[PDB]
Amino acid sequence: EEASSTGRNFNVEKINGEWHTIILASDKREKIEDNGNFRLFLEQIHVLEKSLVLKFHTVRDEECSELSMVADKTEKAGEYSVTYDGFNTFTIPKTDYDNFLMAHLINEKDGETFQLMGLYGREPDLSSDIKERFAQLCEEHGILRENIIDLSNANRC
Ligand SMILES: COc1nccnc1CC(C)C
Ligand code: NA
Ligand code: NA
Ligand code: NA
Ligand code: NA
Repeated sequence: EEASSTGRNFNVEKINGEWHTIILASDKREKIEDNGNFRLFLEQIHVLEKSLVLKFHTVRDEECSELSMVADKTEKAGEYSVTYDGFNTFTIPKTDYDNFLMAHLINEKDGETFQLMGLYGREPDLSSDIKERFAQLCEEHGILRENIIDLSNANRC
């Protein structure tokens, strides 16, 4: 069974726990390239009453650094906002809770904006079929595959 955070049957408690960044995508590719602020490796999602605590690590010169962020529910169901390198809002267009989670985020900084899409897995990698489903979801948002970066070969410290 699958759901979308904006859907009526979404059960947020079911996305609690361990997650790993498998693939990131963006219509501003530099944001997720080696030195980008959005090249974030998710570790866990802690589900609270009206927020999600997101725990990540970032990488620089082969050195990991821990980063935690709190995302608050907005006025629209299934949407959350969080301040990080500008103002972000995001939703989870598709997840099956037990294997993958696909997120779509809009960042706004210095009067500009860009889209970020992320595929996270319960294990450190996902099947090629799920990775293809993610590439299709990116295409529906106008993000070319050349702007999709598989990070499954570099998501561990
Ligand atoms: C700031 O959030 C993020 N930034 C980079 C990568 N992934 C996320 C998780 C979101 C999309 C739910
Ligand atoms: Na580039
Ligand atoms: Na909106
Ligand atoms: Na969408
Ligand atoms: Na969206």
